[PDB]
Amino acid sequence: RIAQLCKFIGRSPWVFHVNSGSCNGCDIEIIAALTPRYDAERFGVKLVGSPRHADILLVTGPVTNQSLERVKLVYEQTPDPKIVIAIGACPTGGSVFYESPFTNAPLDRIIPVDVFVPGCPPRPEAILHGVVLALEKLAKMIK
Amino acid sequence: IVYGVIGLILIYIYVSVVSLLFSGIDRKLVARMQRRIGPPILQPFYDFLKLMSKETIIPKTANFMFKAAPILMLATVIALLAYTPLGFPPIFGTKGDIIVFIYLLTLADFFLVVGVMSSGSPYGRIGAARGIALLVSREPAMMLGVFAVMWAISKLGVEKPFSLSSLYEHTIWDFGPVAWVAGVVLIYVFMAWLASEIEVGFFNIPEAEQEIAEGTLVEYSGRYLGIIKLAESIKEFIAASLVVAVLFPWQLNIPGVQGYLINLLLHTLKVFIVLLVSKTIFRTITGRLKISQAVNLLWTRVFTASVIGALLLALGV
Amino acid sequence: MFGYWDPLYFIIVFIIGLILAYLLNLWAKKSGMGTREVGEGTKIFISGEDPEKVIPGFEHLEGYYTGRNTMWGLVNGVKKFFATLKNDHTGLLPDYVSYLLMTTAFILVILLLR
Amino acid sequence: WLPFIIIIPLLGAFSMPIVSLLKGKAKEIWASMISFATLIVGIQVFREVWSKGTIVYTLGAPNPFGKATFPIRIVWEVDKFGALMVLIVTFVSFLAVIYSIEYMKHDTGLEKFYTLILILELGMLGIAITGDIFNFYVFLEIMSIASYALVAFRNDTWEGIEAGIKYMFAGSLASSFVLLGIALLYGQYGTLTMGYLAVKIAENPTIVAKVALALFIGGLLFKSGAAPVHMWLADAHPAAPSSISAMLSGLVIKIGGIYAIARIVFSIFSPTINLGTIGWIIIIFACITLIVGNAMAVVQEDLKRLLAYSSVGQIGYILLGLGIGMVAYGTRVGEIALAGAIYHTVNHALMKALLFLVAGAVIHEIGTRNMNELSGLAKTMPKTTFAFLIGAAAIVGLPPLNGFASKWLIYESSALFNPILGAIAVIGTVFCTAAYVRALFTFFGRPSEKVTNARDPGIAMMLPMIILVVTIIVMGFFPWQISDRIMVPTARALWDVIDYISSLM
Ligand code: SF4
Repeated sequence: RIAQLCKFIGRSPWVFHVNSGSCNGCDIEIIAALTPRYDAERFGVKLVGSPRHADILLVTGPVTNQSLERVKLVYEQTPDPKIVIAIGACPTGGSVFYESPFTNAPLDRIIPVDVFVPGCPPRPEAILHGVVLALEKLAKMIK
Repeated sequence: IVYGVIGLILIYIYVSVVSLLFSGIDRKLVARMQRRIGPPILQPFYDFLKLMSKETIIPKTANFMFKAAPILMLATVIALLAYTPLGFPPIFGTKGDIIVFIYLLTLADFFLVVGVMSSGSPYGRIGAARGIALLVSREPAMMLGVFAVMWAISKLGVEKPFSLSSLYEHTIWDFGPVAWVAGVVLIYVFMAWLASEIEVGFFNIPEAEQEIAEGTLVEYSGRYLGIIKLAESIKEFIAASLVVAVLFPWQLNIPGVQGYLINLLLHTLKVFIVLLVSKTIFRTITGRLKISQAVNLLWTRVFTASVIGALLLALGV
Repeated sequence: MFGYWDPLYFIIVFIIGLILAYLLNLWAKKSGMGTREVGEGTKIFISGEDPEKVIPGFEHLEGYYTGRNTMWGLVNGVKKFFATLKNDHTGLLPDYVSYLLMTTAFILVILLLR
Repeated sequence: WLPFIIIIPLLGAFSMPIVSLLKGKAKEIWASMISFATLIVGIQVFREVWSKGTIVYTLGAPNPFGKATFPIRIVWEVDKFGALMVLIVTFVSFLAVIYSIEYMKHDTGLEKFYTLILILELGMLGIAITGDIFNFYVFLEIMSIASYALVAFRNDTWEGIEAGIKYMFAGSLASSFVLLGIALLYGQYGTLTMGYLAVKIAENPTIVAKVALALFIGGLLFKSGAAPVHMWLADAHPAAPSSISAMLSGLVIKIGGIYAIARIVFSIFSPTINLGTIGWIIIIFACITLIVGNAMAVVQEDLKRLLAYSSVGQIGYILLGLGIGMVAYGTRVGEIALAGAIYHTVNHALMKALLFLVAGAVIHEIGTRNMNELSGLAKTMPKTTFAFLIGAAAIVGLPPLNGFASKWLIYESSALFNPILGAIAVIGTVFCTAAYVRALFTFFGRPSEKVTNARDPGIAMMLPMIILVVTIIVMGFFPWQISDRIMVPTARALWDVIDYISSLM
């Protein structure tokens, strides 16, 4: 069901990050992991503008009540094989917002996450390490 | 007749190899111009295969043209390859065959707009009425230049007038001192048309900007996206081949059954040198403009220079 | 205009182009996954078919195929042309009769002289 | 083998009220058969005239001469150009009779309908077949009377008896100028025919011979879409059943209005008068008609009124070609335009019949004339919209279809003649492209709330579409073969008057 011609997406992933109520600390790290000092285009990643194209979602922020259907709505429209990488210490159970009537924490109880990266916020090398680890999982899953 | 099928298959396979490789060299040069390693050279030959890999999505409100316009686009590009000057005179070039070229170079973009607009949600409806305004606005600028040069190379004598096989007989550059000014005015209008047809630079309007970065092709998702990203690259090669055919064809004579391929390589090198200025430099050096400012520039500072060039070159013969 | 049999080669190269371009999908449907049918348009993902929190979509567009103005000195003359021609067609029977009467007189006066 | 084009429609028309006493559905299956036999007889008379000769025929004695030296009886002359009108009027008539079985069956009293629609294609053969000058008036009157009686048929609607009055009270005046011309042209010369009158017109020119031409042409220009007098068509097309407008935009405009001008200028009134005057008189109306017809064909909001104003702008091409084809006599320039204005009649009849039958199906299914409310019609009615797409691409002319080579001739003729009229033509062909592109973008959209519950028509409303599309595609593979074997020798035998009046003798 994963058939065979998908070794190539391990050499060309396209990303699209889904903000749901962050405080813009990790969104800088998504953007600054593509500038000339921490360069990432040499692997092939390419910030794309619509969820039809992409195959790695890149969810940040604690899931705020108003943005709860949107996260469940943009998960169908990405096509097949795709992974989900959760970045930060607020998809992993909130950080300081674990006790609100508005933030339903960890992102695992909404959609099936694959790789978590702790930190607040993570340095941009940790994001590269996370995407390499998830991509070698999906290379294992092919064979 | 059957010897006109072998060329149409083999030249298609050649151009489909070369065009993506030129795109890869272009992305490498643009990456090095701003302190970056950049992707490896044959990077589009992976992106093509992974776009053919995935699962195509059809929306619930979609016509029979959503699944059938990215066939007709590639079909009228492959059928256009048989009329283009690849360095040797083309295969099906008869006495007409300029208006067939202009018609089929117009018609592919209309198939693209009809394929985008034939869907549901009105991001495609706003991303299509911005397309056809720029389509109408950029094709009286090339018709005057090409009709003036095709009329003017027919005074000194040829047997297939108004045909692209007649453009290797005699060029602009031997009409005397006044033609040297029409040469640079015509270099201006042809570089402007070539930048505004493949849509990069100032004129990067209906591709990666639907109100921010949504684009026109916000909807095509699987196989269809791979076919469209192939067809636009073949059209990139075709338009620049026209530009190097009109401006300066200087090929070798070299009779034999292998002078064809030597002239083919020399034409490929001239295509590379013409893209290297326009696409790479003009993309790196200048951002977008607008749509209401991209219309009043092609009717004021490009179409005017075509009239000046055509009138001044008419006063040379 | 062009050739004598030349409009018959155009169909040949066009059909061989469609055969190659359809053969490519016939290959690429086999290798790779199938399709499915979702609907929201991937277009401002907040709402697909909802009712009201603030105002929302379903304000559909008519035929407006113009979003540009050349020298912005031609649209006024075009509208001043279409206005008079639009309200010429009144719909009264003496208009019909007077038009064919003056047409007959015009052709008669020209044919008498030369 | 050529009385049988008048015998069979009379036998179908005069025998319909005695076969409607079978009170079932025989009243249609008799009409379809009796309209089908005329197609066979039309093909055979086309083959017989293109084999050899310019055949005359005489009703009575075997010769049109008694013990005298001038014609007595009524003579028929069916030279190469009348044969195309006989061949194309017996084709769209069949395809529009077998059409309306499923359309026009919610309504009442369709026993008179089929005999009127059989009279239509009876009073339109006899204009082509004839060679007498008074017989022309009766056969122009039959067509006009039954076309008055088919427009105002649905009498209970708000404006079906509003188009009928407008067409009636002006057509019944324009069809009496012709009778005053015949009354004023009898008493001066003395004979009543079309071959021997061109002999008598040559010796003694009179002021009568020009008075009886001025209002004669001014009358026949009302049965067209000529430019000051084009208003009855614009509201006679939305107020009609769709089987009528397919046989009124394509045929009755270009039998009683173009063919008649061509015949009574090129054969009677042309050994004496300069053709160069009548050329510049016709060509002014050809240039008003383009702009007036295709300028307000882009401000519309209705669906059938769009097609009504697009079928008056295609008449300007025909008048321009037929006008340039007179100020230049036998040469190369003014010969390829008269050849370029015959081929456009048969192409325009085919594509406009195809483009009205599809609008009939759409307007029958959901019931709203407005084109702004319905959008995304191709989501739930695909085959209909594809037929519309081919029929819209064929008008402006795209080179794989047949509308290209029919219009390249008028382009190169008007460009080699004078370079102003070519610019007029290019303006007139920009505006129609704008109109059909706009109406095309209204149909590929999101499915609106008034469309979603819809289907396709049956088989007998779908079978004419297939034959028309196959005809105008395979007719487009061979454009420059059919423009040298048929329609250059057709147009060379229009100014060939000496053989006309010599084969009468
Ligand atoms: S994960 Fe931490 S650094 Fe990132 S948005 Fe949340 S609180 Fe801020």
